[PDB]
Amino acid sequence: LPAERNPLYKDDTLDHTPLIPKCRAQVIEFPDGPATFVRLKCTNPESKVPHFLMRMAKDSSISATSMFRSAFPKATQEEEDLEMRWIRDNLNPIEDKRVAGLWVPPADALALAKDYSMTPFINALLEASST
Repeated sequence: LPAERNPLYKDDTLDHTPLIPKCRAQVIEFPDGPATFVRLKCTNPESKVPHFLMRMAKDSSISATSMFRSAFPKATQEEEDLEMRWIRDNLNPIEDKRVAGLWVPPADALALAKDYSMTPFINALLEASST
């Protein structure tokens, strides 16, 4: 697992609460029906490259793929697949063929957030309302 992690997650001390509001809800129409997502724009303060972390409204599946691509910006395609396939072999990801990436329940998301030094951003995501 990379350790060149994004400087926005330097301090893991931060109180999660100020980040709750800048989460935004967005509905996307799928063939099986509309689905609600909660996003939180996270910006690399040095490169100023932004990324969303997203959470499905129903059952709170958080995209582990987006967490990873936000935590370690200089990651490689192989660095992704190692930590990705490590989640299939060590965590309980969901199986949703209609979305891209790997999505995990809140237990697995709060774990990876300690791995990634970004739990302040994930409780914010898990605690924001989809109205």
